[PDB]
Amino acid sequence: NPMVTGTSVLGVKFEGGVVIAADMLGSYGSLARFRNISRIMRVNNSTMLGASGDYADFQYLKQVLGQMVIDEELLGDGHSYSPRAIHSWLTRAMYSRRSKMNPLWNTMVIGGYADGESFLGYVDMLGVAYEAPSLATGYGAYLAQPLLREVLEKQPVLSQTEARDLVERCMRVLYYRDARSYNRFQIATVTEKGVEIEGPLSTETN
Amino acid sequence: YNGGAVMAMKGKNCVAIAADRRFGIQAQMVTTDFQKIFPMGDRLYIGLAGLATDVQTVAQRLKFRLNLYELKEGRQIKPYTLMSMVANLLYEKRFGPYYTEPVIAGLDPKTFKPFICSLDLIGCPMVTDDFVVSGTCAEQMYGMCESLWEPNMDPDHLFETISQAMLNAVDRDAVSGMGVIVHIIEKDKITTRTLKARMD
Amino acid sequence: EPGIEMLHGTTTLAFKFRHGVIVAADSRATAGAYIASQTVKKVIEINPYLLGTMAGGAADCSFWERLLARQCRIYELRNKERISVAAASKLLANMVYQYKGMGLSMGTMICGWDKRGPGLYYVDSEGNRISGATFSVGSGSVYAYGVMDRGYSYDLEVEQAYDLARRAIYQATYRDAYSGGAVNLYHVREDGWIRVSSDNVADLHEKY
Amino acid sequence: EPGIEMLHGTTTLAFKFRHGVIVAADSRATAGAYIASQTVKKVIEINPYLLGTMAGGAADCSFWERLLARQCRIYELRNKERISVAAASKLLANMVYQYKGMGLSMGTMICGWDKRGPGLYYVDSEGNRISGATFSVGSGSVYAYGVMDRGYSYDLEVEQAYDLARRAIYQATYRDAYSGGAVNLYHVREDGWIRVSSDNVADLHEKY
Amino acid sequence: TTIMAVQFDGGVVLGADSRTTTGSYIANRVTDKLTPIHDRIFCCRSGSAADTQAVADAVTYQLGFHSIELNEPPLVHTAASLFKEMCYRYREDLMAGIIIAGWDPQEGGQVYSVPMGGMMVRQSFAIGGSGSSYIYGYVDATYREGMTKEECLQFTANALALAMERDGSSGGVIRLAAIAESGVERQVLLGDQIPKFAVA
Amino acid sequence: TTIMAVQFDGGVVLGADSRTTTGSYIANRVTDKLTPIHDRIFCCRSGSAADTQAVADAVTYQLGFHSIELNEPPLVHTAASLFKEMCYRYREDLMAGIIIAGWDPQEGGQVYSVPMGGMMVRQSFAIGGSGSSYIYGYVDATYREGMTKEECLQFTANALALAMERDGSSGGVIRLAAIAESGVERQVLLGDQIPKFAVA
Amino acid sequence: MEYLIGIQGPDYVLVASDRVAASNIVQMKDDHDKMFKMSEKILLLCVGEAGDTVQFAEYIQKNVQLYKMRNGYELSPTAAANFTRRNLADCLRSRTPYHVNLLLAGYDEHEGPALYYMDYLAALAKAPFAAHGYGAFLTLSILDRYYTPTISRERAVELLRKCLEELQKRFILNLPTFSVRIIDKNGIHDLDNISF
Amino acid sequence: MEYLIGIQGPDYVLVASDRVAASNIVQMKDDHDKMFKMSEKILLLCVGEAGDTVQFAEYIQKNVQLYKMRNGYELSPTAAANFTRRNLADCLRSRTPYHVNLLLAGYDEHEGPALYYMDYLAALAKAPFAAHGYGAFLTLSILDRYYTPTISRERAVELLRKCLEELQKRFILNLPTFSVRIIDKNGIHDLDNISF
Amino acid sequence: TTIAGVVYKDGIVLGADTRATEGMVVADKNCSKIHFISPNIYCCGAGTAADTDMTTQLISSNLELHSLSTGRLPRVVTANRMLKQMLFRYQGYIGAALVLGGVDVTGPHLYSIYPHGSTDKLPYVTMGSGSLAAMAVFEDKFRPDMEEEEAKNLVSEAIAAGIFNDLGSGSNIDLCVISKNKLDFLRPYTVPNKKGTRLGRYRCEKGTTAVLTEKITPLE
Amino acid sequence: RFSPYVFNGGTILAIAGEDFAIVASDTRLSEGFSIHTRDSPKCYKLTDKTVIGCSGFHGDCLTLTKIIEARLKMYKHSNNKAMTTGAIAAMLSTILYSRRFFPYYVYNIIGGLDEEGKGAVYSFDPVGSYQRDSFKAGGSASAMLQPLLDNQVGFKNMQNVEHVPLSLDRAMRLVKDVFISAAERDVYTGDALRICIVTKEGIREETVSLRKD
Repeated sequence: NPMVTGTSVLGVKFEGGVVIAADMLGSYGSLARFRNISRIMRVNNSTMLGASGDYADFQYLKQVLGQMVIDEELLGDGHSYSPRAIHSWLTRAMYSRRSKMNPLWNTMVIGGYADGESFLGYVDMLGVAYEAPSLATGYGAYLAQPLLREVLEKQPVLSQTEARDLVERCMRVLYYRDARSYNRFQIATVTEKGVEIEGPLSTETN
Repeated sequence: YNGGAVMAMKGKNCVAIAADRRFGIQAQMVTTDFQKIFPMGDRLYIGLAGLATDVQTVAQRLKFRLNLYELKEGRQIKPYTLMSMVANLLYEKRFGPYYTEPVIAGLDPKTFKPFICSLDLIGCPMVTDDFVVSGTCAEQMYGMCESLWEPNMDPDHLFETISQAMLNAVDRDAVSGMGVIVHIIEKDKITTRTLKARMD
Repeated sequence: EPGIEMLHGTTTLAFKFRHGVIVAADSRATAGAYIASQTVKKVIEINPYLLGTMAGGAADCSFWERLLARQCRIYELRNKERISVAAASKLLANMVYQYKGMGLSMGTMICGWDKRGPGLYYVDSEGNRISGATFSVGSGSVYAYGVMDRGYSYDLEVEQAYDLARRAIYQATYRDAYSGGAVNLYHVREDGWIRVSSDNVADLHEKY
Repeated sequence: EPGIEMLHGTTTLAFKFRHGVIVAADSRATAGAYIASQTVKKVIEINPYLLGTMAGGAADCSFWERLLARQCRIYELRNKERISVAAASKLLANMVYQYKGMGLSMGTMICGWDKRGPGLYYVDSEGNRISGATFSVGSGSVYAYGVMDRGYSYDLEVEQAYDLARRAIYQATYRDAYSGGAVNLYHVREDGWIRVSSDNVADLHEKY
Repeated sequence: TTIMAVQFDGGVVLGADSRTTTGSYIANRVTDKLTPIHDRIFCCRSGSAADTQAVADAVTYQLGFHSIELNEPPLVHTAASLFKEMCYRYREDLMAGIIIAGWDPQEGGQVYSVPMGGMMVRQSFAIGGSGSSYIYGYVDATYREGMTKEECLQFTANALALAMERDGSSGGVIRLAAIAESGVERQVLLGDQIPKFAVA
Repeated sequence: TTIMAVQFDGGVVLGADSRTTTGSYIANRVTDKLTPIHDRIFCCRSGSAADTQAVADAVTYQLGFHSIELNEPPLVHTAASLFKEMCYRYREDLMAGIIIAGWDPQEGGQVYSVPMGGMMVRQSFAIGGSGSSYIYGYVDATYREGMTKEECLQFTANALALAMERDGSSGGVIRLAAIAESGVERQVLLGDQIPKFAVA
Repeated sequence: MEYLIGIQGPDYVLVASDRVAASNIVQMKDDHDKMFKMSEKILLLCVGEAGDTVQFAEYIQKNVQLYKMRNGYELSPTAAANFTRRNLADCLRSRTPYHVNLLLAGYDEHEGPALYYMDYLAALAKAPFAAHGYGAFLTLSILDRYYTPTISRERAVELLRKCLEELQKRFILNLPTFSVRIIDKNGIHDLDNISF
Repeated sequence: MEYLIGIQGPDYVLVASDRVAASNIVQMKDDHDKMFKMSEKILLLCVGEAGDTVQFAEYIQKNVQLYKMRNGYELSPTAAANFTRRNLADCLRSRTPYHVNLLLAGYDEHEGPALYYMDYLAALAKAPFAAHGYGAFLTLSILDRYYTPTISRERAVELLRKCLEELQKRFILNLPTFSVRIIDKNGIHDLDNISF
Repeated sequence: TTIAGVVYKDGIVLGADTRATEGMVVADKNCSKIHFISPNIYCCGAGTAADTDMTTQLISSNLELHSLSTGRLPRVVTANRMLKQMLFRYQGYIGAALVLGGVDVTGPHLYSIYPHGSTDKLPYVTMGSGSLAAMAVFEDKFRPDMEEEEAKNLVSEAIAAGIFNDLGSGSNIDLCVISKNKLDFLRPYTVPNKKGTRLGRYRCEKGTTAVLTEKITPLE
Repeated sequence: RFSPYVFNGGTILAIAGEDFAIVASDTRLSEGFSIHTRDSPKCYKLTDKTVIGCSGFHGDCLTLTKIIEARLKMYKHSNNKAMTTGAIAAMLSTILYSRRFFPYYVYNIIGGLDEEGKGAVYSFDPVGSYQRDSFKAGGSASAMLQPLLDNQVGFKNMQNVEHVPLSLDRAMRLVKDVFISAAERDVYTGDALRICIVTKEGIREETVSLRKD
């Protein structure tokens, strides 16, 4: 019985990193309640996290991640939790509490750029994990994921600019035809430089 | 429930059709000589699969209606005409659905053109150039045809292929099987053969 | 099948005339309308002292007889005398009773020649541990009862018993859609048992 | 109860020894745990030719058998001669066959000595219509059947038949918590049934 | 699903969003949520599409014969009553969103209103559908008496914009209708034009 | 149950209705939903009072211990965190929505809106309880920046009264509190003092 | 429940039925005939839900007698079989409780004996031998093993006796007496019941 | 669905039971001895859903013979009855059944014969005679009819024979065999199996 | 099944797939082609395929006879209303899904009929299983007043997205163009999938199977 | 009822030859009526002579395919030996049983070589019953596949034909044909076909494309 959910998270690999985005919206059913909450979070200097589904569970995820990340930084050996490791760790948690029938009413997206290689990961309610060049959750999967795979079929590799444009265009479509969607959304991006979540951006009327 | 299966594939001016012989009450065979294929014309047959009551009901009612049609028009019915015919009969009893999935195999009374078609249980034809199946073991039977078919089949090979398809398939279904009958409709003559099936 | 695709067995039989008991079972595994295999060994070989049957749940029966084999070999290593058929049956009954009504679908029936004679005990999921002389379990076991009752005789002969078991299970599978494939037969003589034969049902039909 | 249970049946009795049929029944409406009455006559004087019986449901039995009485008197007028027992059973069964599966709970026995001699048929809610030599229906019907089966004899003398009926009814009400009250005996002798007596179980216990 | 209508002197102003949902997916985002029952009588079906559309169209059917027969302009109250009983009779299977608003020669402008199930209110302004629950407070605090048509339009636009922001089952563009002596003024405020009462 | 709290410049302004229901019955009409959590931290409860006020007592106990051990008045974000965990459904049979708001030296007034289920989000203003739905639009229309204590109080009372009129779970009087650095100002609005609005 | 069985010889059909009806645990009539006389050479075996069986059977009774008297000649067993199948299948969609499982047996001067199996789904089926009821489960195997398409009346009766003895050996219900009749060129023949 | 019965006399108790074990339409065993030798002078009649019957009987037999072994003497029948009642009542909560209907029968040296009754709800009640199972309904009436506080052993045996043949005459189940044993000062005596 | 339609400059360009899915098994690789009734009112549908088909036949008949009575070509709105009221009263029953398009005297038209009777005049609708992806394609690339080839392309990728991004849809792409003057049988317009070459060469041998009884019936 | 545990389709197919062991599967990950991705192999390599295939609830697929490796590693640390095929089979049967009353919604196939290097395929059911087989198809399209394999390899309903032992080339051709054919009638199958071959010279894996729809 998920109380308050988010709509969807979009994210596509590109040459140089991975760009993902989501919108500020807290829905108590058809009620649009919270209209400024961030549903994406900077894991570390190399990894972000996108979140859909329930929000409180996302806050608890932020709790545990922001504790483990600091736990690693304190050791100060040089090793960092690579995005692949974060994805693998999310899967096992999803099991560890689904195996005993108390799941996390969420659909999690990991996007990372480690050792010069991009990486995008999908995690859901039930701990279904995989890697894919472009990902979409909820009605995002039915709406924007088709467009992303359509474009990515012809062009294998995208630059930052074109991939970002793809992102806002699909987000515009989602705002058009999805009931639980808000007019305004962040966009996040990782390069070798660092994770740079940016903007309370919006689908300016077109 | 009762179980069973039917199938038909086209060919070089020759169509094949087959159905099993098991009649069992949901776990237990009653006899091995139950009728599922029925002659609707000189060169037109229909094979039924589903509840035995609806099988023997639709068959008799189709005999009725088609005989009336034959006497009225005075001409042997077209295969497509019969197809649309049965497409209706299941539909009037819409909210009484006759639990059966008929199939049709036949030729042109003017050209002997190959023809097969199937129906959904309320009537939605799949006019197919290659094959149709129905009953319980539909998926296995699809699997067999999807490889074993080939274009432009001479009648002997058509018979061998349908034999192999149904014998491979029904062997893998618990509720269906126990004997396989086969009919071959060619331009001139009809061959009906019985097959050494695992009688278990 | 959201989480349930348990394999299973059916139409097992046995009887215990003077020369020892015989186990004969089919090997058709069905998962609804779909036979999963053809030669699943529905005669669990616990050890060359005992034999076991499988029905209702293939995984359940398989593991539970496996674990009883563990316990039996442990009993041998400790006591250094062979366990009794009665002891094995009762041990399995206790082991299965706990987990009562948890979905266990065991329908097995133990056989063997122990030092007091040749014995045969039925053990089911719900704790029925009954002795007997002519037993058969499975969905198609009713026909086996019929034919075996018409063929059983405590003074029956070896080849006579072989034909009895073969013909009985053949009638059973001929009437049961859930029973088929090749039939497996096992003979339990004085300590140490032999395998008679395991032939296919179609060959049997051609024979008849 | 929203007004509709009416009974579940208490301890009827009827058999057809060689001097006509005798019937017996008690009198204890069991509104759930509380007795509705101790003096509910259950033998129904359909006519001076034929006797019914109330069991299973009070209102349904009474109503449908009264309707039967109307119908059979109509028959006797139109045909100018009395209706046979078998015909009355047919009429009741056909009348009650409709309203199948609508909550009817009848358990009547039609009794009479028509041209074929003794007549005894079991007619119930769900359509059973069978003749026979021995009957009883209701909760205490099992105890009644016991004592009756051990008392019955087609050649039994009349007074001993009365004793048998009294003993059976008394034992059945003694075991049943739901049967009770005063016992009623009706003998269907040659043409015209004859009321025997209406004695009380309390006095019977002294007599026994 | 935030239909709303306001009555003023000599005319009425309506207002509704354009979003038909199938749960969490929008089938149509430009839905013409305003049905003109007659030349000067509108309504706003809301609650589910088919049972409302058909009833509204049937009411257009009726009252048309009835206005030709009387040979007089249809009275607003007459439309209200007709489309009242038409709902009430089938109040056990139908949903509905009647907020009937229109002008008549005799009694200025009216907004009769009722949710599904049937009853009668001639109130000052009518709100119905999903977003009405959210817009109650704004409308109640804002509505005054004697407000003219232009501020009626602005008030309607503001209310619908608030509903647009808070509701998730209503959206799209704001369709408006100004019914008065001369005729209807249907306009479509969208995009920038719709009131922007920002969040802070 | 229409708790709603607004942050002003120099502190926050709380506010809540006084009604407790047990069906169509008013269990209490002077219910004091403002709860003293600390010297300068209150909270507002909503729904299932028992499973709330128990949380309120437990959290105020923990805050008192934390305050006496740190030796400095607690941050609002601190008390924001001791609901968030045990309202993250460590009990999960806690249908409860609490908006906590107070004042600290460090960041002045703050308003948090811990909803049903366990979120913890800061807002400039928050609304809670059943009647919230009827005033979301109004408060989104009316709230602005830079409001002072007097106008914040008038805003709070207006919104609460607007909820009061419509929702059946809002009756009785209006309670208020004005948290600031100087002190606390509880006040109760009764009778004529509730802002009225002209009926239709 | 009950139990019916049919065996067809080269020139005859042999039927057998149990003779007990139940209410809950009791066997009110130990001498009950569940087997009806359709016409001069056609016998009907009925079983199923109480009440419906007799009603439907006698409905067919009146139909077939009316046919004979309307036409003078005799209805063929196959024709009556199909007629019962229709009168049963039609009522399936408008009579929820109508459980009657049937074994219609009879002889025809042209095609010899004919035995028809009839599930309450009204799915008619020719059979060299068949049976209804629970005991059919235990017995159909025995009936299969010792059957040949050609069997004189003597071996048929002995096989039937073997079947019944198997029931009394294994079946959990109590069926002490069975009625047996045989149909041949010379009408039906009553055979002495099988008592134990 | 099984059948037990016990009768108390002047100095003896005569009890009897069926020997049929069925799980379906078919009976698997026609010699099921379901009477457990509590001690040299006590018998335990156990019926109910099978599997738990054997286990509960073995538990009681275990611990009673354990008592006798630890204590030199042997339990009085009243002690055994109350002990079984306490076990069943206490365990009625956790292991949701044992679902066994009991008749504990025994005779001691100086308190005379006794016979105790148990339903699966663990209700202990001494009684001169009782029974279990569906058959008990057809039988308790006969027991009332032809029982007296004093009865000779042979008369009790013939009364039991009357009861059992009544069962076979009227009950719907098949009970072709009936174990019977008698308890007195000379241990426990097997008796002629009642067969047909 | 995934069907969509648009109203380009001078007509409608319906799109449909040909993957019939009996359950999770492909019923037809070349499903009974989804275009339908008498000229300038072609429609395509989905849902309970049988009832879509037979409803289309019924309305086709009832409207063709109407037109014949009139002597004037039928109107889209006419069929729209008929479909309304029939997909109505059998409410709470099977019904169907429909995309109705055509070009009468009033130019092109396009309504989207729903099971209970929900209809609406739109420049573009998508129905079926992959309707979501098709709508995404449209909302991404639809601009008003497309040219004929432009509209044909747009529908081509609209159907293709549903084909490659759905489970119950995908086969030959079908296009249905109706204009004030012209009409096209694009059956099918483009096929993305080709069956892989059979590396096996089984060539079923004669005498493979034993035969019990061989009964022959000469006819001619 | 139907569980909250989504079905992820897929199809697994394995033939044991005389020295090789084919393991092949479709690589499409799907739920309901949407495809998650197109490059999810369902075949995983365990030892230089054993390869697992798993399909079903893809979460359980992952958990199993990465719990088994732990058992292999610790068995190596405890026994100084890479466990043989039968060891893997028994292990998998028990571990599947271990969750008897909340089972892994999975179908699993083991392909590998025995001590003598003969082909070996072990087929399982969700609870843990297993039996040695020459070949089996498991998963969504298992019904469409397995009987065709039975005809071609086991020569059922083949009469008067020699039993030609299966060569590597013929096996590969047969697997490619059956999978390209299954892509036609089963919807869950598509977007690729990964094939793992286990030989005494190790494991080489090949992939081909299917109907991308």
